[PDB]
Amino acid sequence: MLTGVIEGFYGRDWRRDERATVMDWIAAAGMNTYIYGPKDDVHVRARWRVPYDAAGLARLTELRDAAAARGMVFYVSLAPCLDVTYSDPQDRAALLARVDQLARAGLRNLVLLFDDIPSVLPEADRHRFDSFAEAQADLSNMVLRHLRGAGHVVFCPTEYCGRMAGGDPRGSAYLQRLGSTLDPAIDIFWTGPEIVSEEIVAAHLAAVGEVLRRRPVIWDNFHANDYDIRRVFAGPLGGRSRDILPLVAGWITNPNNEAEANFPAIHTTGAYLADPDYAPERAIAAAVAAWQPRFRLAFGDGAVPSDLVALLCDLFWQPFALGPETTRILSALRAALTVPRPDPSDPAWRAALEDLRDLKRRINKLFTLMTEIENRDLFHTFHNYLWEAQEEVGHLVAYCDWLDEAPPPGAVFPATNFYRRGFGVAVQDILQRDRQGRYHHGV
Amino acid sequence: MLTGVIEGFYGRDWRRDERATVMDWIAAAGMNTYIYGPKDDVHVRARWRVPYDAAGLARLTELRDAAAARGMVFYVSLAPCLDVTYSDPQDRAALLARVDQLARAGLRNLVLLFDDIPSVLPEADRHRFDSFAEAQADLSNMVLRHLRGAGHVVFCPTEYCGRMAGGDPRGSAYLQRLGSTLDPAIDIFWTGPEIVSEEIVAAHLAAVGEVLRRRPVIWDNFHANDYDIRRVFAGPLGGRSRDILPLVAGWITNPNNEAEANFPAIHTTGAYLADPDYAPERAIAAAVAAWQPRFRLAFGDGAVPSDLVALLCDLFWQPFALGPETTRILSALRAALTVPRPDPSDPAWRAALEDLRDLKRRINKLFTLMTEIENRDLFHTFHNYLWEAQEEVGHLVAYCDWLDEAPPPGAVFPATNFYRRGFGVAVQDILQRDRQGRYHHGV
Ligand SMILES: [Cl-]
Ligand SMILES: [Cl-]
Repeated sequence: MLTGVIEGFYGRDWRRDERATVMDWIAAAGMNTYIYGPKDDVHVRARWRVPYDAAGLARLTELRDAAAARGMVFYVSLAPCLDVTYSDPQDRAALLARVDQLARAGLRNLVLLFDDIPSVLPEADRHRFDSFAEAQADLSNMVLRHLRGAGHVVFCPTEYCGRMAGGDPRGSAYLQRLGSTLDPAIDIFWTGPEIVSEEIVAAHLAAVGEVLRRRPVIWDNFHANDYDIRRVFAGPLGGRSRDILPLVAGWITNPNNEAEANFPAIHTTGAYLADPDYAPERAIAAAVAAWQPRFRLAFGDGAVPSDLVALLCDLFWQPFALGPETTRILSALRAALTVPRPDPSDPAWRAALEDLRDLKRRINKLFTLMTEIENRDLFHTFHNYLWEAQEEVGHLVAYCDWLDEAPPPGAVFPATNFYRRGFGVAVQDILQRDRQGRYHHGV
Repeated sequence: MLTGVIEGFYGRDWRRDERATVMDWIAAAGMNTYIYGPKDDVHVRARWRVPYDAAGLARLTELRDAAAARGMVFYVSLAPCLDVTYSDPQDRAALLARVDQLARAGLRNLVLLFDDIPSVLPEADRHRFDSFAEAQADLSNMVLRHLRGAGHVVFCPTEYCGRMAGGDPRGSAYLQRLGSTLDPAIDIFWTGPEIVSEEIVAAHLAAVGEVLRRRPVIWDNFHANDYDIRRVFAGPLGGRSRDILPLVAGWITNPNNEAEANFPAIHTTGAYLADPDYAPERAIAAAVAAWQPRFRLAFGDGAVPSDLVALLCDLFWQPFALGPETTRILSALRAALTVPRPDPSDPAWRAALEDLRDLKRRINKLFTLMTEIENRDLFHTFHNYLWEAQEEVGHLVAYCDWLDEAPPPGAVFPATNFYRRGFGVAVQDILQRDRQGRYHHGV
């Protein structure tokens, strides 16, 4: 089974030391694959016809050797999809020359990406190929046949999730033609019913396997989506049962473009793949214990305490869920805010308010400690998210402190995809602002 | 400030390796004192007039040297209270000979215990001393004066908690006389308003200091009471604010007679004494992280996972509280058991029941893993408590599984100090048994 990480994002690519770090994490998680395809690298996609110069090729061979030393197979990406004429001898030759340059260097493991195509097939292709599917498969088979039995090919389809495929993937003309034309030795990426899938279920993957005529390699965007750079997810992998593993040929985690964000994603995904009894809250506890040394404070032996690293995960948990600890604190608050004016002597209101004030104290401590850690990149990764978390809990405690002083009914607080969730969203959910500018809690 | 542990319990005394282990823990917690007084040692109390033989004395000198190497001061106990004639030249001489034997050996730090006395003063004393207080103080001053400025004395009073002193400690004739007769250089132990105090508060300790005419050394029985061997507390120190520390002269933790039970007691007490921001749930998280290596599994590198060590603490938390995680799980169950027949489709009942089944799974895993650890004494310490926890959660899940199958109203489940709390008690609290033998949940 092919398992690991794809470096495929926009923005700065990873430094050599960052790539080493992430590879160590992949190896320790019991995974076995690193795929290289950064948007930073002009050769992968934007100018895919242009072979690497001598130095670039050498950078790739050294990465391979670095992954090999760790027990990992190294793949190189090629994305000849934006402006290819699939039948054109010159374009076919250009793709084969890319493949040949890599293969001769001993880079024989390739990913061919077709996720961004024109609306209509080029009329140079239309009499020879009946579809994009037929065209992409022929071009990819050509690559496979060139490698002469040494090397492996993974294909990223144009329709790579259920919504793009039209719902039921068996209903897609593209996928139907792809499954019957693409050589069986070529693997195919799949992200689930959506680009970022809340759940990936057995029945769904059975349908995918039917139409692809093979089990897919999962390309999981749960922790990161190349086209959503405003989010960080440090919680455990969730929404995928162990019972789907006999239905897949691999598991490739899409990483956050910030290297340091990815520790729990990789650690818990590793646990999911290896352990029959995987349970997300137990897995995240294990990841917090292993992650904590990276939180060493500058100029000392101490580190951010475990309880506060666990809070970091809880606050920035999953795309469709706040972490369990902060969810319960906010839910107990909602349940005491069923009345317009909470009774300050009420035990339930009092309990809910103390756990909120305590949550603010712990966020404030975590925020301050993070500014003081030795690993400055880890600090930068979480700073703005923690800044916003701090401001939001600040506003909510201020609001509830005001309700606790028992204001008159008429007084107002003095100023200064729907499955998706987060701390910021959950706070505003409770503390709303009406058309007049007035904060309230939905009476 | 005098801080650390007193080995004063009944049953087997600690082995040499056990004493070393506990001393390491005391040193790492930033504490500085070890007090030796086991019930096993016939010389301490039962036959207090009898000096040690050569070998016993040497065992004590080696313990001192062992504590010294770790940055700890070693004390020896003497309890000449059960059958002493305070005025008797022979008994005075016998006590001074004990003190002299220890002092000459370089054991100059003594605890004098008066916690178990006759109902009435001996009539040989009654004309010369007006009270037990006056008598005990004279005898203790004598010990102090014998040490000639090198050495320190701590006094355990007959009335050592507020209930024994009659409520307000300033109201006690014994304490009033003790405070004005006992040399000011002698410290005095105090356990709080009760033998095992739920809270120790500032106002209370201000009163104690008034009548004792000195700040007391706290003898805290929070985690263990020599006369309650059916209990284990692996949660954090709670119920004592940092604001009481300027009101005390010391902090001596009473340990569980099982050495391995004491890791979190000592770790969190250390944190309480050192950190202005002490918070019990954060402290217990730190203790779980430091404790976990002791849970290495036999024949391997792995250990019991952190989440399950944390569960061990949560289940066996404090004398007046179940841990927070299990408290919430049981409280959500109570709130869904407000009806005689829970509706199986009800979301609230469903959530409560799944968290209970999950709690059973995790207890079962913890129980089994504990049987497999390398440190067999750690296993023995918790085995019977975990056995009972497992049986109790077993019965409760069985009961709730039966309610989930929606039985008719009339059907019955087929068989097979009030602040105090525990997992077992909390479970029976919910799942009761009426005068006919029928289990129910208080409709
Ligand atoms: Cl810690
Ligand atoms: Cl762990």
